[PDB]
Amino acid sequence: TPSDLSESGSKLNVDQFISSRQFEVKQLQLAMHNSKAASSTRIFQALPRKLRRRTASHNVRRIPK
Amino acid sequence: DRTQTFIKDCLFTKCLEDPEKPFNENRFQDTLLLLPTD
Amino acid sequence: ALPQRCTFAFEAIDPRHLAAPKKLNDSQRKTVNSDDILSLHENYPQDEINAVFNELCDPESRTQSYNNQNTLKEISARRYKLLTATPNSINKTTVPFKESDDPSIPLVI
Amino acid sequence: EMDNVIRSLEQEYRLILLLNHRNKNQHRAASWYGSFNEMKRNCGQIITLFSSRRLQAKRLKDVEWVKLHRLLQRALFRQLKRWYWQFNGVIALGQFVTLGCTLVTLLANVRALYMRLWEINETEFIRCGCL
Amino acid sequence: KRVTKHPSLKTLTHKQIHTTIFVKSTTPYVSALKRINKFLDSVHKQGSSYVAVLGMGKAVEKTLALGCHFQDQKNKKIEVYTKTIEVLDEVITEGSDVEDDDKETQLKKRAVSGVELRIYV
Amino acid sequence: LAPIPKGRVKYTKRQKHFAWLPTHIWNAKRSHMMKRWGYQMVWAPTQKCFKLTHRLGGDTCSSDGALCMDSSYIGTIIVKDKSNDSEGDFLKSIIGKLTAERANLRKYRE
Amino acid sequence: VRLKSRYILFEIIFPPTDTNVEESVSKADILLSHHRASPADVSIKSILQEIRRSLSLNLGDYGSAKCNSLLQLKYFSNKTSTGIIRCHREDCDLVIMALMLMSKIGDVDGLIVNPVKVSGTIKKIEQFAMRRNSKILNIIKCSQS
RNA sequence: AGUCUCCCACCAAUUCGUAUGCGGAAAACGUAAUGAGAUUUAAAAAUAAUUGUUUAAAUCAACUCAUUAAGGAGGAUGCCCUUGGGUAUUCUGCUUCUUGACCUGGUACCUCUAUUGCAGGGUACUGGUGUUUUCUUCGGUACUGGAUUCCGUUUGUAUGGAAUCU
Repeated sequence: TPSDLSESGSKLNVDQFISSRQFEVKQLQLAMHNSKAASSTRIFQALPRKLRRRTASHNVRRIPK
Repeated sequence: DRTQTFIKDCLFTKCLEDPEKPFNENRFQDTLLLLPTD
Repeated sequence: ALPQRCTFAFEAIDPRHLAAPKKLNDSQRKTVNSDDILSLHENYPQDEINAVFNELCDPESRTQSYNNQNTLKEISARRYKLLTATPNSINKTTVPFKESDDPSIPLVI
Repeated sequence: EMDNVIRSLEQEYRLILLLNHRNKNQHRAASWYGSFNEMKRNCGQIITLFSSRRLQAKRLKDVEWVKLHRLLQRALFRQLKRWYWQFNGVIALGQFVTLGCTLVTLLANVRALYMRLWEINETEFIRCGCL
Repeated sequence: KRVTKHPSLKTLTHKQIHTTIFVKSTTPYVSALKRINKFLDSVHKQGSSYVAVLGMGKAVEKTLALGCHFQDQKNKKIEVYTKTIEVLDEVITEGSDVEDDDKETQLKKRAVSGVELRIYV
Repeated sequence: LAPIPKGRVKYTKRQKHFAWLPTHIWNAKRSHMMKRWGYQMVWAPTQKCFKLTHRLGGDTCSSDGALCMDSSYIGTIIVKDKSNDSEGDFLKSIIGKLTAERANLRKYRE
Repeated sequence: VRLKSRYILFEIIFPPTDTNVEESVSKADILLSHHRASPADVSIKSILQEIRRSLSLNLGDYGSAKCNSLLQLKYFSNKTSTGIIRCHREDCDLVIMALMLMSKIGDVDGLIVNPVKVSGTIKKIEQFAMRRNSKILNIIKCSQS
């Protein structure tokens, strides 16, 4: 399994997560792009600043006193 | 651990414009924690 | 390009009734000439538009419009139960209109 | 045959739920997060369908095929491409890539089991009442 | 007699409007050149082939001037087409001191000749 | 004069002077708010849209989009004649007195 | 508070200094006879050394010391004779005057250094270079007729 | 500028359904009246962010914490004023009403699985702290770029179904 247990919690390893699933990623990329899969350029465009958002905190919230 | 690194390099050369930067500026985390913050 | 007189009023379905904003039929886009705009000034359904206006002015029909205002949970349950319909050949994500258990909403444009 | 695909799918659903519970507060306002939520809900629906098929002790239900074919045509053909495009755009942005790659791989893996069960029970679909 | 003229029906889908310059009678020459160059550069990323240049009435002369400029200056293929444009005119019909703006209206069609000018890359 | 409606006691207690549009929370989370004339309207969205409104809503041709304005603050009166089962000979004079006789014409009536 | 840089674009033009051969008078003919080519003995450290020598000989000691702190040749190739030199915004005029006062190479004689575009960014410099290269092809295509 | 916080999709509600000093969509946000406090304290020092000094420690000024729910009516007191009216404080007291902490068991009625005992869901009522020790995110729905083509339709819905490429 690509994930492991620890004393703290349950952690995920990216390495095996993508290494075990390589042929599936290849099939997905060939299903999305058929003629540009053999090429190597920049296909995906940058996110527009209008759609860009900001990151919040990891805590829940703070109650009033 | 050469092959999966090369594959994700080929993966970044599609989205990003300079694929070799996230590894040098240490932007590809090998581990990501999944636990409610205490 | 349109003339001054252009007022279209009717009774529309609830906006939450729709799942996605599906676009209307676009196949007669090329065959749009001035004859249609010329005939628009002649052809005009005064009766139905006046009925909708009188329904919006009168406070009894305006209150009856709030007869059965379904909740988001009810609309989600209807969308979930339409997943199993009698025609088992086409996927429908919307929900049909009912002549009894549905509110008629009047619009003015 | 179905047991392996169902086990793999629900096992990856575990990771879907875990990563969602982890990254909720960080990116509540995002488009890739919304696509992730929709995909998680669809996967939960399909998995609970297959579980209802399983604990019945024998694999037969008629509404099950209908609603599974309903969800199959939604998950495979339409929702897939926008999901992939957003998942690759959020990683091309450069802000958060280490989980974007995992998201892409997770979509790639959840698509394969879907098409696998599709091609497995297409014969059942053409057998029962349609196609 | 008082009579006003509205513009002509324009039905553009999403991209026929983008790669198309409508040359007015008051549009300057250099601004037209600049916008035509911008359109020519942005076409193949919009996904088209040519740039439409539409003008009718008084602007036809300078539209043909813009065309023959890029014809030999940049050596780019040009295509000229002669079309008819129907315009609706709102006139007052005879049939109290009232403003002439608020009066009975009648629509009348009028046909005019126009030139469409496509420029290749 | 019709009073404030009954929404949420918490939010209804906040205003107490200036009424709220049915999209108050939405716009307040999107645009800036202000209170001028017994009401609370929007001023301008957070993102700058000087050149955006020009190319979208203006008289330009290159308009691929739409702009939505919350015009619920505009108050309206519906006036009807109950004195008779006939034409509005009373509303004729009422409108001719209120507005110029531009309004009281054959065009806007027919 | 912020390091302000400014790049200078320069070109090497060879005038047809030959009185025994008559020349054709037009646009593209003189453009081709002025943009013929650069000699083989052309490099980045050979042009930087020459411009440093010229700057030290014309301005002086402090005049060369103040400009030689951030004086580098970023991009240059001998195929078209277009180079981009980096310098500061304070000594940019001094670098332009040094480019103007460039007499000759140690082995190659009879050449002119022409500064074309100067700006504080490399993207606009590349854009202007592409625009100039596109403009050059127009007169060529017109004269080939 | 700054390792600070928050908005930038909704949710008659497992979704902070929060009428709680005032304003505010929120804010680890502004300000108002009173009382007290100094490692002997609720908490700052000489065993989340920020700042070179980094609140106070005769009085003032500054920081922290602890109370004061919105509107209408009656009485008393103080001021201009002495028919009367206006403002401020204090006591009695009414109006402001969406059959909702969560969860377990029993009873009563209806529907599906195509006879029943039984199996699951919903609603109305009663009883109880019931191992709600994961005291930090765990609910539902939503294809938001553009182009074109095929098919059915006054027997029913006046519009719906699906396909290719970027």
